[PDB]
Amino acid sequence: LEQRASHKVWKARLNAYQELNNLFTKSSVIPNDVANYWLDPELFASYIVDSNVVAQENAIIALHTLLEYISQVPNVSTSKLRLQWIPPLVEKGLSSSRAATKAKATDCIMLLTQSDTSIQQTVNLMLPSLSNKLPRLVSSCVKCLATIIEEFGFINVSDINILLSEILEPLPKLSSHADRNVRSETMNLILQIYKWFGKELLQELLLEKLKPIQQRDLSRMFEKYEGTIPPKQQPRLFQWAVPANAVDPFELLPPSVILDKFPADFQTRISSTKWKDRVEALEEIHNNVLKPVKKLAHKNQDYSDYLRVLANVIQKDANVQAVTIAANSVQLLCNSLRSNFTRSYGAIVLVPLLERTKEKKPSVNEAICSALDAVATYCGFDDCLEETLNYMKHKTPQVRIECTKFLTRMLQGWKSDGPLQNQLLFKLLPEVTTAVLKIVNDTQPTTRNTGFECFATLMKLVGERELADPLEKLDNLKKKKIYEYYEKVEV
Amino acid sequence: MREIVHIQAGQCGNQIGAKFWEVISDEHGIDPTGSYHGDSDLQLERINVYYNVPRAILVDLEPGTMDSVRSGPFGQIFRPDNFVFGQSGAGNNWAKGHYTEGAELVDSVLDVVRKESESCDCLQGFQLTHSLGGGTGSGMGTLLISKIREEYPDRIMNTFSVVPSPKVSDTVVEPYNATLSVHQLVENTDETYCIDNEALYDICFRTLKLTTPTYGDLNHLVSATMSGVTTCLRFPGQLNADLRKLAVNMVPFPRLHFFMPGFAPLTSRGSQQYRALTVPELTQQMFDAKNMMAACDPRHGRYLTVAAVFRGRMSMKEVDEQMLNVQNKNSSYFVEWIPNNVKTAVCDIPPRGLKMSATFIGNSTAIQELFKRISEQFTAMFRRKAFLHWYTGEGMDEMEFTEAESNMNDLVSEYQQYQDATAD
Amino acid sequence: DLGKKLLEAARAGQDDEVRILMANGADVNATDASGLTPLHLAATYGHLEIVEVLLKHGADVNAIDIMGSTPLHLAALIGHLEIVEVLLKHGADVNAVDTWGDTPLHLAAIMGHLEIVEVLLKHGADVNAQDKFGKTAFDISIDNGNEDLAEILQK
Amino acid sequence: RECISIHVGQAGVQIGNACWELYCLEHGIQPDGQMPSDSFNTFFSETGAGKHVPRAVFVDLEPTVIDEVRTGTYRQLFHPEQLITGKEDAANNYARGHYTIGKEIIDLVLDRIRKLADQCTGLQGFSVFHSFGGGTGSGFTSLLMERLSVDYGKKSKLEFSIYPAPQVSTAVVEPYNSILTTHTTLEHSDCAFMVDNEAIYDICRRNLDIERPTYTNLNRLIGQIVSSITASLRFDGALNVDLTEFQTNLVPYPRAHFPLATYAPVISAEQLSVAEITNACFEPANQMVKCDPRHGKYMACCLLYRGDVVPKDVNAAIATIKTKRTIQFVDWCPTGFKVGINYEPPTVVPGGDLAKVQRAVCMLSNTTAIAEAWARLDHKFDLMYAKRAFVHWYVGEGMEEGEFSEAREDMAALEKDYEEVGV
Ligand SMILES: Nc1nc2c(ncn2[C@@H]2O[C@H](COP(=O)(O)OP(=O)(O)OP(=O)(O)O)[C@@H](O)[C@H]2O)c(=O)[nH]1
Ligand SMILES: Nc1nc2c(ncn2[C@@H]2O[C@H](COP(=O)(O)OP(=O)(O)O)[C@@H](O)[C@H]2O)c(=O)[nH]1
Ligand SMILES: [Mg+2]
Ligand SMILES: [Mg+2]
Repeated sequence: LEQRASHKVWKARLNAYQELNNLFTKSSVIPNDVANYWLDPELFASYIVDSNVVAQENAIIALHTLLEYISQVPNVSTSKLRLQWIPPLVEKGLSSSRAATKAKATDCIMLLTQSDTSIQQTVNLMLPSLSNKLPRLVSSCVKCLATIIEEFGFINVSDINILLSEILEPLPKLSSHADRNVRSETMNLILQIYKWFGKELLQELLLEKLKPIQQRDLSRMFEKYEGTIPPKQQPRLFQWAVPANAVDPFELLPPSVILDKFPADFQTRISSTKWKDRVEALEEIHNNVLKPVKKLAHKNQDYSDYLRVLANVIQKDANVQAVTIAANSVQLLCNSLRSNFTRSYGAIVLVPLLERTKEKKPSVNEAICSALDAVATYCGFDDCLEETLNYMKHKTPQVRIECTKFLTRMLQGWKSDGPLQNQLLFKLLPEVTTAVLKIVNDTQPTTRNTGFECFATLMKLVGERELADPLEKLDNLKKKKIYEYYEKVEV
Repeated sequence: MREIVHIQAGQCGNQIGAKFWEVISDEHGIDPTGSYHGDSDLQLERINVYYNVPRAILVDLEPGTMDSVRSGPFGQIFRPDNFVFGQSGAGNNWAKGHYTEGAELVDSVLDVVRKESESCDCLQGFQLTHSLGGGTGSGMGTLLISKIREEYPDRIMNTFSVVPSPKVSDTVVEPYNATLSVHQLVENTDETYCIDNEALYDICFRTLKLTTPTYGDLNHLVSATMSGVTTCLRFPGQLNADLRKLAVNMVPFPRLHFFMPGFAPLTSRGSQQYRALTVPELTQQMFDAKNMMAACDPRHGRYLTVAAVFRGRMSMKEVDEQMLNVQNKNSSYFVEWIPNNVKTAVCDIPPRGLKMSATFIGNSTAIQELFKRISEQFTAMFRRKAFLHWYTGEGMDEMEFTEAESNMNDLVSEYQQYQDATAD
Repeated sequence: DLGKKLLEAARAGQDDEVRILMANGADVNATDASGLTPLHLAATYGHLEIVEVLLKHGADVNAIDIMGSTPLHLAALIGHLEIVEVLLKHGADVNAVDTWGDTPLHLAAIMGHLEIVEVLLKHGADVNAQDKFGKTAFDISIDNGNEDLAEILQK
Repeated sequence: RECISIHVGQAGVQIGNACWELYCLEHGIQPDGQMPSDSFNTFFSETGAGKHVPRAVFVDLEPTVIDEVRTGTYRQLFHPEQLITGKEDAANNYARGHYTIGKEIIDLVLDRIRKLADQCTGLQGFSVFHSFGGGTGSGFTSLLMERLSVDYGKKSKLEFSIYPAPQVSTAVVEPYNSILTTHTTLEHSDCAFMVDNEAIYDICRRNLDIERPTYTNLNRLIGQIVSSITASLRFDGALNVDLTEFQTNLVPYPRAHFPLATYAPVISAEQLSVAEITNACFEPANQMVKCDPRHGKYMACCLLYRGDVVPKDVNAAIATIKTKRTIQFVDWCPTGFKVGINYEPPTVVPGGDLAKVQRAVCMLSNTTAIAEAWARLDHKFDLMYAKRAFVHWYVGEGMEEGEFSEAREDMAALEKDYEEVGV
């Protein structure tokens, strides 16, 4: 059906246009190489001039949704498109006698007009069609010219003078044209030029030459017009136009050095067999040495000897209390020493912390997770994105739900630019999604329910349309749970 | 679903634990040296469940208990490696068993648990015996359970937990310990047999007419109950065959998995009644609250599920009739919204010293009475804040007591809800 | 659904494949979206053998659809004289009314099926029957300049 | 021409044994596979060494039962690759059969089916034997049926379900498991013969004269009635000669594909007429599913006689019942009783409590009164699901709680589908 867009029988072409129109709704914003109806725009230029009125109209509504699927980045190739496309669109789409064939052709031109920086290049291409045999075409494409103006207008136009002359030139003949419609719809185009910089200018250039009855109707039309001589705000904006004092940090404060604080009876106390030795040792350097300070020394201070013994306990120490007071120490370092834990520090405690999410005691999960949040807010997503996934795949039920909740926490604070091709997208479908589904399809409900948020916090970040592929493979029953959180969840 | 790993923790744990191994070693025809001197294949048909030599791990912070087991009758059979014991004791401090001293040892225990599980064709789950008013059996046991729960989440956890009563020890911190332990069991075990010392004393004192029951006297009732409830597991049989199927047909709501066990006939230490009971007599030891190992009145609540195990040669026709009888003649006591909630199974090999016997495992909402008693004693103690510095000193937070208090009360409320529920 | 295949056949007119589908126990009075049985469809498109096949297998000769159309309506509309007499012989409703108030006599008169008009009349058609707008079969001949039909309606 | 049999859970496996025991006696096939003696090769294949192997797969998530197959009388009959076992059973939980445990073995099972289908040239479809209340029987079957509708989608599949009965019931949650499989297996089954274990119990207590029947008692009786239905496929009769014809004759609505089977005569081993046995087909006491067809409309009705039968006696006994009883039919039915005869005598097992009878009959009739059986399950289901009882077991093994409701609605919709046909 791909190459059948040019098949001989009409009803097989009619398919390909519907197939395409689906493709441009249902395919990727970033976009498949299969979406190559940009770098050969001769294709759709052909399709718009289909030798069959029914399969033509279906090609135009495929072009239409294509031509709005392309309001995603980067498609600076809209210059080539207007050249290739609007002459076929004007010549035989606006021309059409068919209600819907015409309406969508105009809408298409609209979307090509706002692809552009201004209106001139589109205007300049569809001007010649005013001089065509068929009246209903000049009847129509003067209406289309007049409403690319009333909704956009002249802005970011290099040489407006040259453009005004070029569109004012035919207006005498158009207003003396035989067809009633060509005339009636030319007075509208006059008004839409007056509506923007009339009437002193138009009476010097064009009012003089028209039938007296005509310039009366134009004046009657200007009274009924209310609103400032140039319109204050345009009813429609272009591409770039639509998107269209620093704050201080308290971190400037002097640093404090804690190496000098430590006691001689520390190393044997933390590496002791008596639990209370270890606890007191940790608890002292925490309450006496870390908790007071508010900024540690960035310059020339190696904590990766101290931090690797916090890990040794957080991972392996059998005393849940000594874990709790250690992960709170780890957090204090990551908090009072922002921008330190680049790799060696962050990575020295990361995989131990993820192992110990196994702990279910509320106070301990509080401390471990909050420390994981510290290492994340100053190293996200350096090592954690990968290793967090690893431990979602882990056998302990608790580490699954907690490390997945971790990805959820991190994903809500995912604000890294950009704007595209970040570490999240490089591994999105390959790893993140394949691993989040393993949570979504877990044996336990409380596990599954964490996946349901962690998938609805994912869609929120990366478009509920991009992930509609594995959404389909999922149960209709799990789907409405996922959607439940999508409606509540924020980043 | 074949092998079961057994654990015993604390003094009580190893006492009723060893007693259990004494009973079912005889029943299966194993001597203290570990050799088969039976005379039937129905004895070695499912010997692989509890034996390899027992698949039993012995645990206590109190090192003395080591010797009290090995110097016992079947003390020689247990694997020397499977003894894991600490230097000091917990001294009735749940926090010492759960957070400080008991936590230091728990790794060594898990190493042995792993070892025994490693060489299992297909593990079923685990089986822990312990007391709840202690420090080790409760604090370290519940910590062991959670530690297994997370290392073996694809397996069943089945406990024989004995409840403290003033009638057996006047230690007033036991309400604390048992409350904290119940806060664990409701979250960490699939099924728990509630052995109430209150009820064991009341049976030895009032029914067996022993003026001063010893532990041995109370332990006799326990070991006989355990062999009874594990009869399905240890011999060939269609119904309630493995641990998971049992729990599936016994536990309708995950938190309400506290069974009120009871069995018949009640005998003394080595006495014989010289007259074997009839099938209708055995059946009429179900509602008979003087046969419940938990101090609760089944009349004061409703049965959610019931498992009956008849042991001995008898009429399967008559047992069916009597059970079908006793259900509908007391129809208001069995929950209506669970149809066919009572299940009966027969084993031809009777227990030691009896021609016939019958064990009555029941998930009765009346069990809330038991948790009421524990909570009121806990609250009376906790409102005056007595002995809290013991627990808090070991790293515990005062908040924990409030949570365990509240969580047990939610457990009581839940039982009360389903008792007052209607099918309509 | 076997009732939907029997509609596809009875409409498009595959006489043989009706027997196949009916030998598989297809619903002779199976309704489509708008309540049209296969007898409706065969009587619309002039498949005489399919009408007689369905009727003798117990097709509702006087079945209506969502708009009150009997098969005799549709046969008299399209002008299938062979089928009209088959339906009437199988107890068809000569003075059936549909949602617009028309009888089969209205439709055969509007479409100029003079031969069918006379058959319906002789089976006791209501010549004075009125539609929604209030017009008889005789009023239609007056309104539509058909003096050949006016004479055939007063016979 | 070939048909493949599949046996899931203890129920399927142990009824399978009884059926293939009885098939081999009816076909003079030996326990070792030999034969001192085609239509019967619909069910059996052939070795180069003159050995006749069943076209069968045995599946259980647990050795014990299938272990007894391959250390028993008929251990030599099956190829060992046909007998498939796991280790952890489903524990009376549809979730474990369908989701947690079933996914670990489904691919091995589907693979071993391909090996039997590759030996076959013109494969017809599948016969499937399984319990309702069992975890394996419910969960794994419904999974296997889903996957067979993919890998063999364009062909038939027939069920032989064991409807649960408190007299032999092993689980409380058997209503749950029944509803859950019947929901997910509804779209994937072309026809399905239910067997109420209560009726089979009742029959064995009354007509076989047994106080407390065993599973052997029930399975033997069941295997006799299964043989009566598959006799047309194994001996090349006139009626029901291939698997499609079961749907043609008995299924006039895809969903309502649950025939009532009635079998006479069941004579203790401690002769009747053609007319007497045909009257017993309209006696509820001899049905396989406990209901009252008098309270329902017949959509179809077949009579499968076998033995010393005169075709004229049949037409007399038919006219007797069509005149002297009021068997109500639906108006959109042929209302004519279809018949077929197979002159070979009903084989029993040497030693069986069931006696050799001269002639026998098995009436297959898609009556709307079988809705009564669905109502009994649905009610038990409702009581427990009203309190969400035992639901945590299922939800904790990979199942969404919603699936309970979606299944219940599909059972409520099926009860309406039975009602509208019969009014
Ligand atoms: N008639 C008959 N019923 C049986 C037989 N075996 C089991 N059943 C019934 O089937 C139901 C479920 O039991 P099973 O089929 O053994 O369960 P399963 O399929 O093995 O599934 P799991 O054991 O849970 O893994 C019970 O209600 C039994 O009464 C049998 O051999 N014959
Ligand atoms: N039935 C029974 N209960 C006991 C036994 N020993 C102690 N208990 C009870 O258990 C509680 C004391 O806990 P214990 O097991 O001795 O402490 P532990 O060694 O730290 O676990 C009290 O409620 C005692 O009544 C025994 O042998 N049998
Ligand atoms: Mg001790
Ligand atoms: Mg089984």
